[PDB]
Amino acid sequence: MYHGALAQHLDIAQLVWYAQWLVIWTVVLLYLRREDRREGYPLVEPLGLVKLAPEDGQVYELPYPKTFVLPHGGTVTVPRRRPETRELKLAQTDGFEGAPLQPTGNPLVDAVGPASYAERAEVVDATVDGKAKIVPLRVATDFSIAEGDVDPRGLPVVAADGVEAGTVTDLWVDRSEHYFRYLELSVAGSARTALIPLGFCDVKKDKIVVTSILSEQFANVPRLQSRDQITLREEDKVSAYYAGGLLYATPERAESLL
Amino acid sequence: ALLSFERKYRVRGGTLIGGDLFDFWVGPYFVGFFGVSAIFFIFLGVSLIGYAASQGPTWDPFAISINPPDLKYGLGAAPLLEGGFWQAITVCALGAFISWMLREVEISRKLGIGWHVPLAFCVPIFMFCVLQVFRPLLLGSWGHAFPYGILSHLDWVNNFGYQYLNWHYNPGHMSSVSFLFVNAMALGLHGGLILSVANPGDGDKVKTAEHENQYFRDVVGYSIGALSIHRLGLFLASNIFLTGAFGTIASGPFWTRGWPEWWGWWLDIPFWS
Amino acid sequence: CFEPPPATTTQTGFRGLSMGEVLHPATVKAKKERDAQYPPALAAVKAEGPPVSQVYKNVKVLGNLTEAEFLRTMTAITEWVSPQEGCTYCHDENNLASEAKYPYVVARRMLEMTRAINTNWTQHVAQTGVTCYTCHRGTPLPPYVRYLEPTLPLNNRETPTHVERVETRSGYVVRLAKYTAYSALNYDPFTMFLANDKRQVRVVPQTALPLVGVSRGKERRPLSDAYATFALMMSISDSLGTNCTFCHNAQTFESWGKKSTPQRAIAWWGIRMVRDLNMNYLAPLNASLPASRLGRQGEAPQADCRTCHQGVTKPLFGASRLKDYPELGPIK
Amino acid sequence: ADYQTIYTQIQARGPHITVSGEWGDNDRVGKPFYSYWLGKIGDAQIGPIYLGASGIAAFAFGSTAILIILFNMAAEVHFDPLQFFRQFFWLGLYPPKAQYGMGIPPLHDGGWWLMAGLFMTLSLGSWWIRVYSRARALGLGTHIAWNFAAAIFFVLCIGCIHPTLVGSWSEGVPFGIWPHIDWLTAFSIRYGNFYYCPWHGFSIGFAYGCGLLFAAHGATILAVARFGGDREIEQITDRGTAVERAALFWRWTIGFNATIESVHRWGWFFSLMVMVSASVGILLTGTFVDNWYLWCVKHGAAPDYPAYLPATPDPASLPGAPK
Ligand code: BCB
Ligand code: BCB
Ligand code: BCB
Ligand SMILES: C/C=C1/c2cc3[nH]c4c(c3C)C(=O)[C@H](C(=O)OC)c4c3nc(cc4[nH]c(cc(n2)[C@@H]1C)c(C(C)=O)c4C)[C@@H](C)[C@@H]3CCC(=O)OC/C=C(/C)CCC[C@H](C)CCC[C@H](C)CCCC(C)C
Ligand SMILES: C/C=C1/c2cc3[nH]c4c(c3C)C(=O)[C@H](C(=O)OC)c4c3nc(cc4[nH]c(cc(n2)[C@@H]1C)c(C(C)=O)c4C)[C@@H](C)[C@@H]3CCC(=O)OC/C=C(\C)CCC[C@H](C)CCC[C@H](C)CCCC(C)C
Ligand SMILES: CC(C)=CCC/C(C)=C/CC/C(C)=C/CC/C(C)=C/CC/C(C)=C/CC/C(C)=C/CC/C(C)=C/CC1=C(C)C(=O)c2ccccc2C1=O
Ligand code: HEC
Ligand code: HEC
Ligand code: HEC
Ligand code: HEC
Ligand SMILES: CC(C)=CCC/C(C)=C/C=C/C(C)=C/C=C/C(C)=C/C=C\C=C(C)\C=C\C=C(/C)CC/C=C(/C)CCCC(C)C
Ligand SMILES: CCCCCCCCCCCC[N+](C)(C)[O-]
Ligand SMILES: CCCCCCCCCCCC[N+](C)(C)[O-]
Ligand SMILES: CCCCCCCCCCCC[N+](C)(C)[O-]
Ligand SMILES: [Fe+3]
Repeated sequence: MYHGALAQHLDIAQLVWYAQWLVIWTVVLLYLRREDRREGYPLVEPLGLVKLAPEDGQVYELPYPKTFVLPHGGTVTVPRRRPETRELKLAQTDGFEGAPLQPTGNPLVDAVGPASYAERAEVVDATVDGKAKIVPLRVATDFSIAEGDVDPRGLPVVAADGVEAGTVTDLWVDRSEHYFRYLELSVAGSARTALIPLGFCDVKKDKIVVTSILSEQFANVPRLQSRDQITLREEDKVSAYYAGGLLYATPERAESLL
Repeated sequence: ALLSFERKYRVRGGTLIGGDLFDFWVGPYFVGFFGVSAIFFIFLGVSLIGYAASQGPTWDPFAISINPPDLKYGLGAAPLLEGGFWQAITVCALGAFISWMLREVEISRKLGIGWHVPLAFCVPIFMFCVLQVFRPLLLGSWGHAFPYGILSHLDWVNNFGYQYLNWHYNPGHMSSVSFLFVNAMALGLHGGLILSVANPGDGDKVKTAEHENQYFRDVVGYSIGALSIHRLGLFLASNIFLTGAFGTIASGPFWTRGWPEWWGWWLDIPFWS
Repeated sequence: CFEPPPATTTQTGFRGLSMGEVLHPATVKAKKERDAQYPPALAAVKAEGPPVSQVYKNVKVLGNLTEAEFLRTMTAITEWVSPQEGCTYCHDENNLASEAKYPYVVARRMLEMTRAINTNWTQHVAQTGVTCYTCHRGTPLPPYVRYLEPTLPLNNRETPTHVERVETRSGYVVRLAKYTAYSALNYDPFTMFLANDKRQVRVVPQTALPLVGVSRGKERRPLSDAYATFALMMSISDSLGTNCTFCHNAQTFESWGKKSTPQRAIAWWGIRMVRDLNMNYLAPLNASLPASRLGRQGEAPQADCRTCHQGVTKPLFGASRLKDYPELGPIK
Repeated sequence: ADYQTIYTQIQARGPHITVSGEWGDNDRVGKPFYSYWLGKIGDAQIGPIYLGASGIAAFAFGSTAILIILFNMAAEVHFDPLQFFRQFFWLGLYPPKAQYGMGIPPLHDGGWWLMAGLFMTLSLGSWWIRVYSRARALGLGTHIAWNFAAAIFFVLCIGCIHPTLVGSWSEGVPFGIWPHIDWLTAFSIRYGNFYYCPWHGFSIGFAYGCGLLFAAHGATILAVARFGGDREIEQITDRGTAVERAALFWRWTIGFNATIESVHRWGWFFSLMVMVSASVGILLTGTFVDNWYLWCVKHGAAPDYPAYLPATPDPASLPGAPK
């Protein structure tokens, strides 16, 4: 006789094999793949006209809503209805369903393609204890550059075309994580300030190189509402602007490299 | 067809070859030229697998095995039934993988994001080359490569290991295993942490970046931070194969004895011998 | 640290299974030259005159040889066992029939043992056979023997370190490791498996499910038997200068048929032969040996796979003297 | 290229933040200090460390286990300090070599091993309490503790649950560098090749997937660091372009996608499943399966191959063969 034998050529290990697959597919299909759908759902078709009743699969693929209690007041529930309101300055290059769109205007200002920003809250990101998280050093006076590292304040900013475009006046720091996220710079010849994500900055000891945009394009970087704080949507607008330059700053950057 | 936020990103451009000719989607899938070459190679490889499998003994998926040639064929072409199909399928695999990587750089360019993901995907393509191309080149036969079969490839890993008496003593393997283990552990920690901050339960309020770091400082006295854990995770995972490849390439070409014996460089120093 | 390419490789299983030998040419060459020192056969002599049973006075084993045949043997024995010492190693200069020196009596038993090997163990030595040279390699004490505890160095022709010396207890783990191909396995495969026939080498169950009545508590073999078998296999592999796939398809170490090479069967016979040699020929000789030959437990030196093979899958790369010295076996 | 994803170009310093917990705020010891080279690839601040009761209990029991092991190891080299460093990797503390069943073994043959096992287990439980309570003290979910629980459960499986289910302490994992390695082959040989254990397969599948997921996830976040994707908590509660691009990269590549939150559930689940699958495998081994290869043959899964050199009959089964 055998430990683990059952009647008619079954054994326990054989059953557990089936059970294990059942557990896996249950968690993956009925749990994880629905969690995956708490954003961007329900999907968008060539006009979903049936306003009278929902299609069955759209209800089945969604999880029950969850509510986040925000740390400084408010609640967010996902999933939820969030259509993109703003007019997009794009035109269909063809009649095909998945043909690409073309920018009709200037895609950096129009904020399309890689220049697109998400419609986040017009809200300032906050520290544990309520202060503004992302602040320039003139405000965050107990924060310093670490000894060892370039102080960029005073250095010029060189754009993709090699032209000096402005001068770094300040660093914005994340007070929650102790990490610099933007440089502030005056754009020469325009009597205004612009913010730059550090990730677009090549910090050299005599200059800040910036390959994403041209010098002239520093004029139309999204401006902030206030001088000394930034909203989450503004952070998106600013970051997106330079990323759009990777594909759009010159006509040649959108075409094939070969 | 489209996610609620997707349309504004679905713009023209960012390809590496062909411009507009392949710049479009099919359902959710971006195509591009490397989309096309990928499907080509996938279709070719899967055909060859099917033709080869039918000339074989069985159809049980656990027992099908397309194998490389005998060692005696060296680095030459081998007859289709006895190694040739393996040779053909291998080339389709490399075509498919590289196409897949290049397709991801195109998708990356269109979205204006970093190329880090195809970069990371190079590591497993590289490891595949170490096993199927580079190490068989160094030894002089495609016969030293591994066979394509669900269970058969484990028999090759098995015997390959025991060809060096105890593979666990391979120092490249020891390094590789250590990164596999710590990577799996870190991913649990990282995922656990994020979920614990966003989902405290009980209708309690979601916590903060500072809570994240406070937790690990409290428990282990240090917290690498949000951006850094993602850099570390790519580093940890990549080094499973980056360090492992040395332990693999070494075995045969640069070491022919058991791997325990290799540690004689330490044990047999005369000072303490 | 490393060994430069190229490597010589062979195939011992179906393509795609990664079975076969991996050899460093330099190392093979050095072993080939060491083994080529095997002295060539002495010239054949005409069988002439009466059997030496009627001519000499104390000839118990080689009695059916003629005088020239027998003295040819004695020359070969001296070349193989004591070339530097000469005939006087075993003999009194003035009385060649005197057994007063212990090498004489031992040599007589070695003659019987050697013909036993070539007659009763053809399942292992085949038509190749052994001579005294196979083990002794030109010295009375063979360079590769074993005591009831591990000794270093493996070649007793080299001089031991203080730590290598068996009486230095702090060096035991290293003495053990070097016998098991540098593994940390905590088992001495020689006294466990090769000194006698008391232990079973196989440990793997031959059924899918555990059989009730052998599978729980004290009915079970301890896991240590599996460590020990593994240690025996490390040691065996190192003794033949080869790896597991020479004998096993590691898909199923316990299966025969297509899962084992013919060398695995020959190895199986080798285990039985070594047991016979140690139990019945070599271990009893502690009565006839000086105390400086015995180990710390009064045991004689005994044989393992390395005694004959010395790092080569065939001893002396298959060299044979069987046809040249019929008197060493096989015997009808 | 985004050099920020490689290292911090300009580091920042500021006053050290302390988030207050429901208890133990005074048991944080040490003064924080800063490392400039650490700060290139991470956060520069080291310390302070919390120092509760469970953490000290862990250190207490752990050190006891370590000391029992080190002492037995030193006994193995007759306390020669030089041979101890030389042979360190080869030294070990072993479970019983003889079959005592479940009886408590003599100290010279496995008793000390059992002892070291007990104190390590207490050390793991104590640290688990630390990992759990620190989360609740800071008002966080207990996700890490439940993953860590699976990892502890797997250790108990190979350490003592599987021994007690088959009824022999001789099957535990030895303590030591090479000797705990040697156990893996002894065990796999005993139970008929672990490649043919489906739960080995599952565990490996998930372990490899942890490499796939963390390479893919880490690479993704770095690829969207310019839009702030590293600030994942606020990207969960207020989807930004970072996670839109990350989601669309994968959707356009493989045809579907996760969310910034759900990718961490995936990762957490995959990690957990490495340890859960491993434990089911060990729990079945010896109790209900004796030879995993023969079990796969029984159920028609094992591959077979032609002979290359001639098939070889078991000599022990030929007529007249010795034992
Ligand atoms: C008895 C023999 C053993 C052995 C023999 C062994 C060998 C011979 C080798 C390893 C190697 C490795 N071993 Mg080891 N091993 C390992 C772990 C590991 C890995 C970390 C490492 C790398 C594996 C690899 O190269 O994947 C390869 C994975 C690849 C190439 C992925 C390719 C993916 C491709 C790019 C895309 C594929 C696409 C699909 C076809 C598409 C289909 C998708 C569908 C869904 C549409 C552990 C954790 C253990 C334990 C716990 O004991 C262990 C024991 C053993 N190993 C035994 C001792 N092992 C390797 C190593 O690094 O050694 C130093 C190695 O060469
Ligand atoms: C040097 C050592 C290696 C190794 C050692 C190894 C071990 C020891 C074990 C595996 C196992 C596995 N290996 Mg293998 N392996 C595999 C694929 C596989 C799967 C059958 C399985 C689980 C993989 C997994 O979940 O990863 C993580 C990836 C995930 C989770 C994404 C899903 C991938 C998907 C499940 C893979 C399915 C691929 C298809 C079956 C094959 C493609 C078919 C074509 C026609 C489309 C591929 C595709 C390759 C390539 C291309 O190199 C590879 C190379 C290696 N493996 C090297 C030879 N592998 C396990 C197994 O159970 O095998 C029976 C196992 O125990
Ligand atoms: C020849 C023998 C082999 C073998 C023998 C083997 C065995 C016997 C077992 C595995 C197991 C496993 N094997 Mg396998 N193996 C694996 C991979 C794996 C792992 C995925 C899996 C789980 C182990 C683990 O993650 O522990 C890493 C994580 C651990 C150990 C958890 C530790 C957590 C703990 C809380 C840490 C705390 C420590 C303290 C801080 C320190 C205190 C210490 C002081 C006090 C002394 C690969 C990828 C390969 C390849 C490529 O060939 C392979 C081949 C082999 N394995 C050969 C077949 N393997 C396990 C399994 O899944 O079986 C079904 C298993 O039981
Ligand atoms: C798939 C699932 C994976 C997984 C998961 C998880 N694994 C976790 C958690 C999860 C979720 C935790 O929450 C917990 C933790 O806390 O993480 C920060 C933890 C752990 N996993 C450790 C080690 C490990 N995981 C392994 C594997 C897997 N795990 C598998 C792969 C392996 C292998 C592969 O062998 C090893 C060796 C320890 C670091 C830790 C316990 C320490 C302990 O139990 O105390 C034991 C008591 C002692 C005195 C030991 C002292 C030394 C250690 C290193 C502790 C020193 C810390 C100290 C703060 C140092 C001070 C520095 C300061 C001065 C600047
Ligand atoms: C340390 C680095 C880690 C790492 C990293 C990353 N991994 C990535 C990325 C990164 C960054 C991606 O960006 C990319 C992806 O998009 O994610 C969804 C990807 C992917 N990782 C896959 C598999 C995978 N990753 C593994 C390992 C690691 N990855 C390690 C751990 C392992 C194992 C065995 O461990 C597997 C099986 C696919 C799912 C996917 C490629 C799809 C493809 O290439 O499409 C193209 C090809 C096909 C769709 C099929 C082609 C069929 C050929 C022609 C015919 C078959 C031949 C074949 C050789 C036969 C084999 C038989 C078999 C039984 C022996
Ligand atoms: C027919 C035809 C002509 C088609 C033309 C178009 C074309 C080229 C089609 C390709 C068809 C093919 C080959 C399809 C196969 C697609 C493939 C390879 C699918 C593999 C899927 C597998 C097994 C993935 C394993 C990894 C895994 C478990 C992923 C689950 C979780 C996900 C979705 C991770 C990806 C992911 C990661 C890693 C994030 O970090 C992240 C961060 C923020 C938001 C989202 C994400 C995110 O989605
Ligand atoms: C030990 C390895 C020996 C060496 C070296 C030599 N001889 Fe020997 N011899 C040895 C034994 C064990 C025996 C007994 C043989 C038997 O069958 O029982 C012998 C015998 C002889 C004899 C016959 C002596 C007699 O009984 O009258 C002779 C003449 C003889 N041996 C000569 C001889 C010579 C010339 C040697 C050097 C060339 C020599 N022997 C070496 C053991 C050993
Ligand atoms: C391996 C299977 C051997 C073969 C074949 C022969 N001998 Fe041997 N011999 C062997 C061992 C393991 C030992 C013990 C170690 C020792 O030195 O005793 C011996 C011993 C001897 C001796 C005694 C030598 C001494 O102790 O100084 C002699 C004289 C001797 N052997 C001779 C001898 C002859 C003549 C052989 C062929 C007929 C022969 N041996 C074969 C191992 C093996
Ligand atoms: C040939 C010269 C061999 C080499 C090299 C290796 N093994 Fe072996 N093994 C061999 C034989 C003849 C036997 C049978 C022993 C008997 O007395 O019946 C074995 C046995 C095993 C086993 C046990 C199998 C069982 O039925 O329980 C195992 C697990 C094993 N061998 C493993 C093994 C490994 C890992 C090796 C390389 C280190 C190895 N063997 C080499 C013959 C030969
Ligand atoms: C001398 C008495 C021997 C001892 C002790 C062992 N072996 Fe041996 N072996 C010996 C001879 C003379 C031969 C014949 C060589 C030939 O050409 O046939 C062999 C052969 C083997 C083989 C065959 C190898 C092959 O390539 O075919 C194997 C696998 C083998 N021997 C293994 C082996 C083992 C494991 C031993 C210890 C138990 C062992 N041998 C002892 C002589 C002697
Ligand atoms: C009722 C009572 C009597 C019986 C039950 C007792 C009980 C619960 C026993 C449980 C025992 C268990 C869980 C045993 C498990 C043991 C295992 C998995 C051991 C595994 C590996 C051990 C290793 C690698 C130890 C190595 C030891 C050393 C290197 C010496 C120690 C020194 C160190 C610095 C440790 C460093 C370890 C590492 C971080 C490098
Ligand atoms: C099995 C582990 C037993 C360890 C016992 C020692 C741990 C003490 C736990 C104190 C926890 C106090 N608390 C709940 C306020 O954190
Ligand atoms: C990595 C090991 C994987 C081996 C997989 C073998 C699973 C066999 C399960 C068989 C299912 C039962 N049945 C009836 C179909 O034979
Ligand atoms: C061996 C481990 C098995 C891991 C299985 C995980 C596979 C993920 C499957 C994704 C399925 C995708 N989709 C859209 C069909 O749901
Ligand atoms: Fe993350």
